[PDB]
Amino acid sequence: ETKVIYHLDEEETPYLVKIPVPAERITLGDFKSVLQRPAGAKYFFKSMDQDFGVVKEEISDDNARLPCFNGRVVSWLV
Amino acid sequence: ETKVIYHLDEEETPYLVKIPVPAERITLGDFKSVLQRPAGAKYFFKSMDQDFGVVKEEISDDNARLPCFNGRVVSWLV
Amino acid sequence: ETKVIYHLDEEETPYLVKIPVPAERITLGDFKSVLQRPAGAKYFFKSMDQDFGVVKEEISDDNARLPCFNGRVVSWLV
Amino acid sequence: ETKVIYHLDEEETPYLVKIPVPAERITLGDFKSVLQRPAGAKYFFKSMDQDFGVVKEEISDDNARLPCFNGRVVSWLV
Amino acid sequence: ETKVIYHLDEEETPYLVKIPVPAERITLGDFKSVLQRPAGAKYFFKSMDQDFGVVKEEISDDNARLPCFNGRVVSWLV
Amino acid sequence: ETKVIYHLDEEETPYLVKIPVPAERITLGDFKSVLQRPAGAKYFFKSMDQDFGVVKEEISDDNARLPCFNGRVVSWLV
Amino acid sequence: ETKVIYHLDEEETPYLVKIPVPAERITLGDFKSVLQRPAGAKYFFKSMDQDFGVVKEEISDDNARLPCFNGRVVSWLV
Amino acid sequence: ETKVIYHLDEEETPYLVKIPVPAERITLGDFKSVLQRPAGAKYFFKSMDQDFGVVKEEISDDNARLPCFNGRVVSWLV
Amino acid sequence: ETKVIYHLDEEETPYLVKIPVPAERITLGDFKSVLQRPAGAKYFFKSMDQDFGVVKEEISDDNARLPCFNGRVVSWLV
Amino acid sequence: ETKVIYHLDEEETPYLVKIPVPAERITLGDFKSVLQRPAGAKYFFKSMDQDFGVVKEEISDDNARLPCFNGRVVSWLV
Amino acid sequence: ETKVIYHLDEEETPYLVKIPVPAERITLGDFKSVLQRPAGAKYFFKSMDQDFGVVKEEISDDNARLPCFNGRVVSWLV
Amino acid sequence: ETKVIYHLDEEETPYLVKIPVPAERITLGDFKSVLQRPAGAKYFFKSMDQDFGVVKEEISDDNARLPCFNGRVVSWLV
Repeated sequence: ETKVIYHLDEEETPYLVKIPVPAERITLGDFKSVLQRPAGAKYFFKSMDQDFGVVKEEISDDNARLPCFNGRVVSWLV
Repeated sequence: ETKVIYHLDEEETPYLVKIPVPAERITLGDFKSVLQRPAGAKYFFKSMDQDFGVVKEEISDDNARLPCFNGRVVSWLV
Repeated sequence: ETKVIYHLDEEETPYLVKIPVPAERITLGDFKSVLQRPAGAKYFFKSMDQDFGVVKEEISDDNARLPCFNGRVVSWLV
Repeated sequence: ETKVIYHLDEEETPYLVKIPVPAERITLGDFKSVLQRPAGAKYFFKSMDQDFGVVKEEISDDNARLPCFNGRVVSWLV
Repeated sequence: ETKVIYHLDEEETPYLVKIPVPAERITLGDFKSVLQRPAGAKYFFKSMDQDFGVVKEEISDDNARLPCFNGRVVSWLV
Repeated sequence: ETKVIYHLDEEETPYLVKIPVPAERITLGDFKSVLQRPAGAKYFFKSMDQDFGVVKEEISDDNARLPCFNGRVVSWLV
Repeated sequence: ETKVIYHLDEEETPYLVKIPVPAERITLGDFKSVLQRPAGAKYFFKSMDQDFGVVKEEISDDNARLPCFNGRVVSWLV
Repeated sequence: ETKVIYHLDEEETPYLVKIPVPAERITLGDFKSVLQRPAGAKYFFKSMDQDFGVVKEEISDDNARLPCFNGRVVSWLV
Repeated sequence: ETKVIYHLDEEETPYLVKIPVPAERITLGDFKSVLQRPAGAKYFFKSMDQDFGVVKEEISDDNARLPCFNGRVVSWLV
Repeated sequence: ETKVIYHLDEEETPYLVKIPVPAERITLGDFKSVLQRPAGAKYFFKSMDQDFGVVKEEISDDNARLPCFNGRVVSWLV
Repeated sequence: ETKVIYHLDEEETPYLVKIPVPAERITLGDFKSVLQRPAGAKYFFKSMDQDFGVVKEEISDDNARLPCFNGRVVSWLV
Repeated sequence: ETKVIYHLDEEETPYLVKIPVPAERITLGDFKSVLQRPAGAKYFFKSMDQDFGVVKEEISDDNARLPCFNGRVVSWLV
């Protein structure tokens, strides 16, 4: 069970979704299906870059795994 | 007796439902039955996260316990 | 005499009913009888919550008193 | 002479009947006589409330005066 | 002492300021002196009109009085 | 002094503006100079048509007079 | 000991200050003496109004007490 | 595969986009298409100048290559 | 060994200091002894408030313990 | 092609703009158009003075040529 | 051979020092012996933290190794 | 012939010394044989780093070459 916490563009408080798969094969398409967003949103994900530190990488490929930032998938929308 | 408070997407004022069960076994399906919403709504629930603080976690499993935030179930819809 | 003002779902102008009982024993069933609504409506009532402010609490128990919001029972339907 | 305008439930155009009494002692039962409605209708009357503005108060007592909203009794039925 | 409550444009929770004058002769310039708005703001005030009910009237003259809507000056900004 | 009541697109409560000219020569551009709208708005004014009853007519000429409705300029925006 | 949580203008995460006096006699100037703000700031405080619910009331008198909203002095700056 | 780390004007954390082309033919229009920016933004790019050192050169031509600063396209927006 | 990461006023990248005491009994005065700040600075520390989430609480007593936010003392200066 | 390097007031890293005109007719107005600055800024330019060495001369005339300091237009803003 | 680039307090251009030992066992006291600073300075070294990204960590033990951030020991003084 | 422009600690006017060897094999000890500095001074030389831009690298080996920054050996003392 992964608690994928995400945000949106203007709302100040973050959200959370319980995702039924563990944190070794969780992809973008599993997180995208349980949100029911109307159009194509920008799915940023908080990852650790070896050159710049914390980065919010946009993922648009549904086969790409989610970056488990300290075992807690922090995401963003729009 | 639990006084669950829920909002909606666009309306500015919160709601309230008196729920006859106490605050140790209240689930989503008890709250979902007394609302009589037409379609599948996004049932967010204000919960305290150990990493980010106040989060609004979406609950879809009807067996899940509601996260009573300081003894006051704050909720959100749509 | 209590002037319980109520609204409906889509109509922008509010209604009003003169109710012959005073504001210490007025319940849901006294207000529900003089309206002659065809089916089960959502009887919201504007109340003052000490944690979130103004709330529109749904009352479905006919023994429950109506929340006298500053001596003026503001209500909602559907 | 009072030109009481009244509406009905579904039809969009308003009617207009004449009541021979002036606008200080016109009652509900005087207005109820010239309408020849078959059953008990909901006689709403457009009145000015000091807390919410324009309200449509249902009058069911035949001794109650009609609210002269700017000298023009706007009414509603059903 | 007047509890003149004012809103802003996008902020949903309202403010409150105290004025040292009573409610009988409170002007806009007394309310304009405890705010210090950075630009020329639109000072709407909740008033009761005899033809339309609750209106939010714009007051621009600093010597003009404020409408005590039920003994509570409700205002709006921008 | 004219009380030009104007509504907006989605807001339910109407506004009010005191205008320093009388009702005999009040124009749209005089009413437009006191609102300072951010873009070109649709200024629908409540008028009385002799074939269809009450109408909300668009006025775009800034020197065009405003149709009073029983001595009260009712307007609409957007 | 009181936990007087306060926000700032643009900063989204809130602050916290322990104040050595209890909640029964805590004043603004006691809270003002522990921040040492570089200019005259606007000290809004979350209070409960009996007509509008939660309000952020501005307090400027240094001897005026602070509204203990549910035993927690929430505040705002600028 | 190139990981184009970029920033914006006010946000403190950098972003990242995975770009499916390698680092010998990547242009500005390839990076501009996957961002879906609303208007014409200032596309600065971190480059090594032999006279002044690290510079952030604005690129507006879509045929121009991106400066591979140590094999990592660091960029800026607005 | 504690890694007390701390920020400054305008500098966006954070610092880090090692403290020879463990995290269970670390005080402000031990953290204040490895900095040698030129004046009295504001020592905000990231803590978890049970009513508002993450807060930056100011600690001024040198014998007061530091809030181990997820086993990591995050701090701020001035 | 001229690669004009410019700085700003507080940012430590220099910028760069490619300019499609050569270094014999480049003026201030050609450089000012491609920057899209909001207000009137101080456009300093590095030039070699015969009495004081390197100087940053302010140019405000759009007909004035840019001083090609060793074939490299070094500039400054604000 | 290591290129230990370091900065100072007010000087914006960075320095560089060739150190005769490799990057596997380079310590602070080896780097401290080649500068001969006139007083005890703060040796902030750019390191990669797994919870916040890039950090400027302070090293005070002369036998403590230096964090080779991407094979380049970036440092700071005072 | 080389024009090795160099500075001192507090003097803002740079010096210039001629060295009878060309730029291809100019060493520090050849530059050290022209100045005759009264003590062991720090010989920083303006070089181009491929990760940080312009740097002032300290050279202490007398047989080590000097970095020809754009064909002009800019140096520093103490």
